[PDB]
Formats: sequence, C-alpha cells, structure tokens
Amino acid sequence: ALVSVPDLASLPLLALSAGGVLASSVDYLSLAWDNDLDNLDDFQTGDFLRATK
Amino acid sequence: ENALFPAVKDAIVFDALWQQAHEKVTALSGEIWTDTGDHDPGVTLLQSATWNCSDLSYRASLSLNDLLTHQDQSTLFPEEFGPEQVLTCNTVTAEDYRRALLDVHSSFSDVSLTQEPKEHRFHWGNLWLSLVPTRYTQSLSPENLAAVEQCLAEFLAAHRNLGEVVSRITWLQPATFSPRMTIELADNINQVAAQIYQVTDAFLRPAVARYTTEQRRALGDADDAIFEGPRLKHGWQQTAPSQITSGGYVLNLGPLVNLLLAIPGVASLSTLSVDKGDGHITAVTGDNLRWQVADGYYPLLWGAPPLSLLAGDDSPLTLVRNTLESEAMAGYLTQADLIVTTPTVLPAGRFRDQTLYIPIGQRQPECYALQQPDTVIDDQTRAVHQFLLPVDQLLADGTAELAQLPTLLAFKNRGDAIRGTRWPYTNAMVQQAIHQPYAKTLEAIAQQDAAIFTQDKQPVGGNYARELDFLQYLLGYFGTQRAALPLTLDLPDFLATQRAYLAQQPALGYDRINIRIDQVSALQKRIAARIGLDSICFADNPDLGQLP
Amino acid sequence: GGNYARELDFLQYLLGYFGTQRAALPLTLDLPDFLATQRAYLAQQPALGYDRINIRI
Amino acid sequence: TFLLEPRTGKGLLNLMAKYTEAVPFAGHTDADWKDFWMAGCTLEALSDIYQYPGLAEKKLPVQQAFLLALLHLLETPRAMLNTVPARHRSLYYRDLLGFAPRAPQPDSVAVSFTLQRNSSPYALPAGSLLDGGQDSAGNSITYQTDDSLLITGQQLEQLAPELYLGFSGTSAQDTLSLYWSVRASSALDVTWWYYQGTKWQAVLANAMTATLNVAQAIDDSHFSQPLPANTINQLVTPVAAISDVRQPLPSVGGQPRETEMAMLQRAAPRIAHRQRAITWNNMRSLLMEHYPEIFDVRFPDVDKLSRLPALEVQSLMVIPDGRALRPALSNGRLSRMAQWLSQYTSLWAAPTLKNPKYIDVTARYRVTFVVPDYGYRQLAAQLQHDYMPWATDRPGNQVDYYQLLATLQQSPLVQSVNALVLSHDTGKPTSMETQSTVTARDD
Amino acid sequence: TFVVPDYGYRQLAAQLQHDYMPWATDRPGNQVDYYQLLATLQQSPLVQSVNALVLSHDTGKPTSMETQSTVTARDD
Repeated sequence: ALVSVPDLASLPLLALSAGGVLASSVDYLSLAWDNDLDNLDDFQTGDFLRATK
Repeated sequence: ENALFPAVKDAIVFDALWQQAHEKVTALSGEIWTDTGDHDPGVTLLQSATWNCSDLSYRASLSLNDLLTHQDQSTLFPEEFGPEQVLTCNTVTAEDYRRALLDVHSSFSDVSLTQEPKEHRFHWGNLWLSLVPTRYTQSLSPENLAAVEQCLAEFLAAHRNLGEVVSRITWLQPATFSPRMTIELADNINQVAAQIYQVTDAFLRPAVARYTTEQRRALGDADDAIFEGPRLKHGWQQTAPSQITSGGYVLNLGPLVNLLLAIPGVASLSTLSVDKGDGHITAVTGDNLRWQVADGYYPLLWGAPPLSLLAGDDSPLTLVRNTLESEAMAGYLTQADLIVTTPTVLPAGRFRDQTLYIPIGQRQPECYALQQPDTVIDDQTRAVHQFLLPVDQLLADGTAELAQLPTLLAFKNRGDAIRGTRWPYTNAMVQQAIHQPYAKTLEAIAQQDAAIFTQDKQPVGGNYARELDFLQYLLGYFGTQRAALPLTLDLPDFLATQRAYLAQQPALGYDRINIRIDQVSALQKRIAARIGLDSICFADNPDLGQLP
Repeated sequence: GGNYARELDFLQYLLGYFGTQRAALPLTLDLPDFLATQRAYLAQQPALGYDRINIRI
Repeated sequence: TFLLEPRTGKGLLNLMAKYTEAVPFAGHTDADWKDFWMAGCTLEALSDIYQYPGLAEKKLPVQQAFLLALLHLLETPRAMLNTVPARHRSLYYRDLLGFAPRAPQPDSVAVSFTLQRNSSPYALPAGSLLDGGQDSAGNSITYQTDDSLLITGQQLEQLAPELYLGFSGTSAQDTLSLYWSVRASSALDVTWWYYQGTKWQAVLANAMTATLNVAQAIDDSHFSQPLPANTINQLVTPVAAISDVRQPLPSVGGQPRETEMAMLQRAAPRIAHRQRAITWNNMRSLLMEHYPEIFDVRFPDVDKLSRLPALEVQSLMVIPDGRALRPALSNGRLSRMAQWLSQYTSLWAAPTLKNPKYIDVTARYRVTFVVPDYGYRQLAAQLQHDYMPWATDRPGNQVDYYQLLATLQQSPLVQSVNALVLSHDTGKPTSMETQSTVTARDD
Repeated sequence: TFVVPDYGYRQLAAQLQHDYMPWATDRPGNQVDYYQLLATLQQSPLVQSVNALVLSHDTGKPTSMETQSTVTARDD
C-alpha cells in the first residue's frame, strides 16, 4: 500500500485508508507491528507506512 | 524478538478491552447507567481511556531486547556481567597456573607448580615453580630475557592468594637430546623433513591445545565447561602433563602401536631404524624398548635446522637416491601457528523507547474541549478537565514505569524510586496551564509515594523494604543473598552497602584468591557487605575503614 | 605449476589401458627427455608387445 | 514468586484517594475533588466492591463504576509487566552465559535369551532390536543388543563347575556370557580358577546368556520411568532360539531432561562458587552436587576455626543416608571423596571427611491420650521418623525442649503431656549439640 | 603394559597372528619390519606402552628377516 499519513491522523483511520488500497481489512495492530511503531501514535505528518495484505 | 505480541495480540486490540470494560460497567451500575450507545459522553470518555490503555498494553509487549535498552549504553548488561568475567571462570588457584601461563607466547611449554617439599621452611608454606622456556631460550633474549622475567614477576604479583606467595622460580636448562634415524619413501621433498622435525619436536613437550570458544562449543560441550579457569586471552587449554618431575624422569618412546606410531604419520615414509647419537643424556638398559633417562633438565632437538644439515645428517631419506635437504624446510613448509583473542561477550540493544503520551481530552471530538487554556472555557468545561486528570495520570504511570524498567532491573547504577511516575502533560499542551496553580502540589504527592527518600527513610511506606526486595531478587541471581536487616545501623548507608554489594558481583568472585595490594582486598569487602558497613569498603580509593 | 605433473597423470592413465604403468619420477634426470621417453613409451604399445620374441636385426 | 509490581486496585485506589484531595471541585469552592470519587462509601468499602462486584446491587454513582472499569482495564498491562523479571533472568542465563537444561540420557537393560527345546546354539548379532513396550506417546520403543553373542543353553545351578558357582551347559567352548547386578563396591579381584578347553557389599541378581542393551534413540516421551521387566519378546522373531527372552530387572539410567526450575537451580550455585573449593560451603555445595548419597555436610566449630594452631587438615563431617538408620559410610570411599574434592580445592588445603558420631538422646513422655498403649508406639514411630530425616527425606544438630513440647501436644491422639525430662550423657528444659557428633532421639 | 591383564596378551596374539598370514583369510610382505611392528603394536587400543620387542630367528631386536626360498611367519 505505502500509505502516507496526514496531519491529525490516527491508526484506525490509517487502517481504513490502507484497507482501501488493498481491500483486505488491515486490522491496525498489524500496522504498528509491521512498521515498528513504538506507542501506536508514532507517525509524524508526512512519513509513510507500508501495509502488506 | 522475545516480544509477547503474537502471544497477546488477541487480548490488547480494544474490542476485547472494550467488552471487558462494558460488561464491567454493566455489572457495577446497570440500573443507573442504562443507555450505552456511542452518544452518551461517558461511554466516549471510557472508550477513549480504553484506547489509551490499549496503547499502554501494546507498549508493554515489544520486545525484551527493546524494553531493556537504556538510552545510550550499547549493551543490555554491562560487559563485566558477561561470561568469563562472572563467577563461571576464576582467578587461578589450582594447578591452573599452568594453564594461566601457557598462553603468553604472544607478547615454551610445561609449567610445573608445586609447594616446598616438607623442608626449606623459613624456620619462623610457600610454593616452588618450574618452567621450560623452549622458544624463549633464543638469540632474541640476552636482555629481553630480563623483561620476560619481570613480566613473570608481575604475573606472580597478580596471582597471590591469602598467604604464601611463591619462593622459587627455577629456570630449567636444556639437554639438546637430538637422536638420529633413517626413513625411506616411494614417491615425492623438503616438506616431509619439516613435518618430521615438527613431530619430533612436538613429541618432547606434551600437548598444548588452544581452541576458540565457538570452535570448542562446536565440539559438543557447554559454556559452564568452557568458561572454567583463567581468563585466557588466547585459546582454551585442557592438557594435564606435568612432564616435569624431580628425579629427572625417564622420557621414553616408541612402540609398534605407541610412541613410535607418530613418526610414520608423515604421508611419505616407510619403516625406520632409530639411534641416539649422543652421550650426555643416558639410556636405560634395554634399547629395543628404548627409554632414555633425563635427570631434571629438559631435552631439546638439534638446535638450528642448519644443524640438521651438516655433512653428517641425522635423517637420511633413501628412495632407491642421495635425497638431499635444503633450508627450504626451515623458513617455510614448517609454519603451523595461529592466534586466538576473545572480546568476551557482547549483546546489542535497540532503544525504541519513548516519552510520548496523548491525553484523553484530545482523543475527544471537537465539541467538548481542546479550547485554549483558562480564557474561553467557563469553570464547567474545566470540571471535565479535572475529571480526566486522575485518569490521565493513572494512564501515564504505566508509561512512566515502563520507561524505568531498565534501571529498575539494573545491577550497577540503580535509581531512587520503586516505580515510575510522570506528570502527564507538556508545555504547548492546553491541560497544563489549566491545572497550573496546583500542578506542583499534586505531582509532589505522586513522586514521594513512589521514591525511597534518600535521607531519613520512608518509615511505614515500605519503599525501603521494596528496594531491599529488589536487592534480594537480584542477588539471588548470583547465588548470594541480601544481608539481613540491621536493627542498630542507619538505613541509607546500609542501603548503599547492599546496592554496591550487588553492583560488584563478578569482581567479588576473584578477590577470594589473588589479593592485589591496591584494593581493599575485596574478600574484606565481601565480609564488610555481609554485615552492612560501607564506610570506604566500596569506591575503593580512600583509607580509614574497618580494618582486618 | 604441476603441468609437468599433470602430463604424467595423463600418461599414467593412458598407460593403465595397456596393463602397464608409467615409469617412476627420476630424482636425477632431466625433465624433458624423461617426458619424451614416457610419451614414446605410450606411443608404441602394440609394437612393444612383439619384440619380447623375434628380435629383428 | 517475585512480582515487579505490587499494589492492585486497592493500592491504586489508595493512591487515588490521597491524590484527588489536592484538586478543588472547580467552579465550586472549598470542595475537594476526592469528595467526587468517594461519595457514598469509604476507601475500604469501595475496594471491597472492586474485588466483589455484587456488593453493588447494580447501582452506585457512575464515576465509581467508571473508575472500577478503568482499574479492571489497567490490571492487564500490569499483568504483562509482571512477566518481565522472570524473562530477564532467563535472558541472562540463556542468551548470555549459555546455560541450558541439559539433554536426557539413554536407558540400558539386560535380556536373557533362553534357548528353544533343542535346536542348536544360535548366534545373535549386535543390535538385534529387542522390544520394550509401546511408549507414553504412542510409538514403539525398541532397545538394541550391544554386542553379538551365541545362545547355547547355559542354565544356572546355585552359587555344575565354577569357583563359587555352577551351570548346566558344561561343554567345550562354552563361550558363557553372564549379566551381573551388583551394588557399589571397592573393586575386588577374583581368579575364576577353572579351565574351559577341558571339561569337567551384595549382589541383586544374575542372568545367563545375557547381553546389555541401550535405548535406541528415535524419539521420546519417557526417561522419567525405568522399564519394569517389560520386555517379553523382540522384533522379527527367530524361532531358532526363543522359548522366551526376559529382562528380570529395570533399566539402568534414564536421567530425564531437567526442568527450567532445575536449570536455574543448577545455574545459581555455579555462579555462587566458581567450580572451586575455596572456603567452606564451596565444599558442602560442590560435594553435594556430585554425590547424591550425602544427605548433609556439617562444619567444624567456630572457635575451633579460630585457634592459633591453624589446623591445616580442613576436616568436615559428612552424614550419609545409608544408600540405614544412623548410617555410617565405609572408609574405603571417604578417602576417594576427599581425593576427588581435593583437585577442586586450592593448594595447601587437603580436606578430610569423617563419618559422624551418634549420641542418641532419650526422654520419657508420661502422657495422657484421647478417647492406651498403642498411642505410645505410634507416637514413638512418628517422633522417630521426623528427627532422623536421612532415613527417608531430604535437620538440626540440636534438639529444642519446648519445640518438642509443641511437637507433642499438637499430635491428634495426644491429650495432655506431663513430664518430658530429657536424658543425655539428664535435665528437662534443655538442648544438646556438639560440633563433632549428630544427636538422635530414641523413645 | 596394558590399559585400565593376561587377556590382552591373548587378544594381541590372535590379532597380530591374523594380519601377518593373510592367506589364512584375506586376499603380504616376505620380510617383517621392526619399527613397523612397533607402530603396529602401540596403536592397538588396549596397549598402553611397549618395552622390549627382541625378535628371534635362527635373535636381535632392531632387524628384519626374509630369504627368497622361504616364507616368514610370526608366532607370539
């Protein structure tokens, strides 16, 4: 997917925007594990998150 | 990644947590808080706190190599708490001076250490020593020999147990016992003579095997067997002659399936006829078995390999035919030397840690709050700020304790608290200036209720007890035990005694043996930490302690 | 460079066809005349069977 | 075990009750916010509802239900966080220091192979696939023959020609193969005085025509149980010589894969002592590490250690277990024990080991019973069992008086004790121990 | 000398007798070397250390023996 993050974002919204690129319901806890997030709010308004399946 | 995340992934993902909270409030209340849709405000507050709790749980999974990294230290543990510095190895007190000394050829064989033989006392017991230098007895030591002697002297200074330092060193002179044999071969030169020189030289001194630790654990043993004796900077010994005696010893080879079987190994040569072309070292009666008695001074071979290449050779190699030998065997075809060095163990840290916290009030949608501080809100929109303050700090204490577990489970440098406590807000965040004129007051409440209070201690707050519980649990790693509670000492110096007793565990293994003059003889500080004193007994610089 | 050795390996392997064996390495001859000796010993195998008997002049 | 985070929702609620008093009930004045969370109940009554939710009868103020739901949620990351220090310890023992729970050992049995009625002496090769039951998991364990042998018909007349023994297979080239099952000994020497080309400590048992076996390693769910005479035949049957094959005896040694708790228990003394016998209890621990027969090891007395003739013999008492009552182990092995431990000592140490001395102590009861004579015998056997634990279990050197009182009248058949005068060589309210003896209690 | 009494002499005798008359079982030399028999003996796994291997034909140790009309053999 390679989803960009917007300003004022959140991982349930970043999973809906990654679940529309893949159409596979990408279940936000797997996003923070695949990208090595620290605390579920780690992205900083302009960095990318990679979503596979 | 020992990380818990595929193990707890079906317990931290906010639907399990929300149904656990929702059934909880359905059980506690239930005819007072009847509507639970997403339109009641308290439902939204509780589920936002649930999201922050799930954040806090997700932080508390990954990973054990990542939770424990401090911020800046390269390794999780100090490298002195690694193996071969902890009490797996030792400093030498057995015969192992031998294996303490058979590694210093990098800047020789057969150390013999013993005691004085029931006489030669000082008449009001010490040790004697015995070395053969073989490859230090060279042309490269008419003056370097004295430097090697004083390095041996400071070695013996470095290894001196509780009493009775050694008294005699006994440099041991050669005998140049060089035999003569003839061999015979079939096909293909100057390499077989070099190997015959190597086998006949290595037959004199007994055995020296130096393995890398991964070379040895591939042979099929464990680290409690590998990390046994000295700190070997080179290899790992296992040999136990002691070829040196006191009656000279018969030195003897050479049977059909024994000592003469290490001569036909060279992959060119047939059978032999061996002679002893010298008269200084005697031969016992019986030459078809051929033992050759030495008398307390060690044998060498021919000396130089050009002394193996006279007009009178000592190993003619017939083919049918002169079979001459040049100096090709001496410079090359003869080198079999490697060197081993150990960095003694390193693990690696990561530090994916944090100081970030998001309060509940900015999880909430933009119709309640996030309004600027104490200017626009009207003393009831501040009431929900105070409603969310204990919940925010209870959610923040998990973050605070989480970011102190590498120094709560610390050996050397330990902190001055029991758990973590952090003020959950930041400058350029609205909820600090709203809580401002009591902000210093209440964070002082939660800080003193988590520290151990360095001066006259917490009397009924068992933080002083809980720190000793930490010390008990960590000292239980090293086979030790926390010193008992003094009913008659001061508290803080006893606590500093106990934490310094924890902080030097691998150092406190060595100084039972080998008292160096430049410390407090840490057997003494072992005793001085078994009962709590720590006047000077740690941080070893000053004098005036409790004297033995 | 064991090319001189490898040619003698060829000679050993080919002389092993005819029930013979390459002559051993002289430690005291020249090399090229020995190599020409060995290859000519290979090159006359069927001729070298007859002249045990019937010496022609 | 050790916890790494105490203070549950009771402790959190105590901290929160201390904490919320600092906040004014804003908009209102002279009102603590601690009033808001603690309206209706006290701290302890609210914690009781926290443990048992039914104490609220589906009603309480909803900020308290909110708070208890919060704390029940907060229990979970505390539970993950309490799983840290055990993982820390195992990370330090396994990743660093390379400790590991060591692998198990294979079994060994001896099977007998009696012949047919009359066929021939028949030869078995090594590894003949003897059968030994099924499993604990469900696939057939087999043992293999260690060495090839022949089966001739050698039986065993009592302990006709041998030195101390006899058979019934006396022929030429008898090629007899025995199995012995003997205890530990001191390695005696026998001559076996007969000749074969011309015809004519205690043991457990013997066998004839026997060969030892091993566990053929393919898989496992055992090595915790030795095989109890479980072998009756073998894989594919030779009719040449089987009327039977029996093992008579259990397997020699399994020594199963140790637990992680046992691995930690192996690891912590090995960093207590450096695999060295330097001071006292290096010797005790190192010597109980290697010889399981040793029940305890005691030490010489403190002032005896503090005398000006430094003793230079390093004597230490070893009490065995008999493997009966008041055991004393043979001097033929104690010198070997000292010689074994001496290579892990320092120089100038030379420690020596002693069987203890046994001072039995008597005392009379004069005791009333509940509900006649039988109680004296049962109380005697009970009181004798728990004061010599080297008989069965795994004590003190001294015997206390009033502790023996409170040992006696708590017994369920004992009504009331009257006089417990002790006797050693005589007075009641006393004790007894010396650091050269081991006390014991008769009657 | 032996490792670990008399039995080793018999086993060594049978072993050393087997490999020197290979026409008994297998498919040798006409001569017998001394030091090769040394290195044949002390490599045996029950042999600790050999002391004196004086040969006897008809008498001296460090020798050999063969003629081109006979076949040698080794008893003991």
